[PDB]
Amino acid sequence: GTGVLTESNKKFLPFQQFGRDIDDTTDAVRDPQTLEILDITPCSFGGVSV
Amino acid sequence: TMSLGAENSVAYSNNSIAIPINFTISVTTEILPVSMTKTSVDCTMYICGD
Ligand SMILES: *[C@@H]1O[C@H](CO)[C@@H](O[C@@H]2O[C@H](CO)[C@@H](O)[C@H](O)[C@H]2NC(C)=O)[C@H](O)[C@H]1NC(C)=O
Repeated sequence: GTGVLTESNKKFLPFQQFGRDIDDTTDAVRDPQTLEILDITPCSFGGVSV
Repeated sequence: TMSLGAENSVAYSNNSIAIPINFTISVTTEILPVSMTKTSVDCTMYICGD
């Protein structure tokens, strides 16, 4: 994926590896080396108007 | 089978009139939609993305 990774308050169960939004969209992950949960938020985008 | 309403023979005759002796001031609420959420979607990032 591609995003702004950040620390999070989410508590996955011991077997869970990814977290999903209502719209399927993956919104958190567990780091496989140190077992912290990271939020994923999208890199900033939008129209440019003159 | 549904009932359309209570039946009523209006008390008509060629020299009878009903006049109201009294009134009620009624307040009625009408709701009307005026706008949508102003969504806009990037076609390249939706279809392809990165
Ligand atoms: C993967 O390896 C790392 C590195 O050994 C483990 O993290 C800790 O690393 C520190 C040193 O920086 C040690 O003092 C700790 O004993 C390590 N373990 C813990 C539990 O803190 C990491 O745990 C390993 N991950 C897995 C899933 O095996």
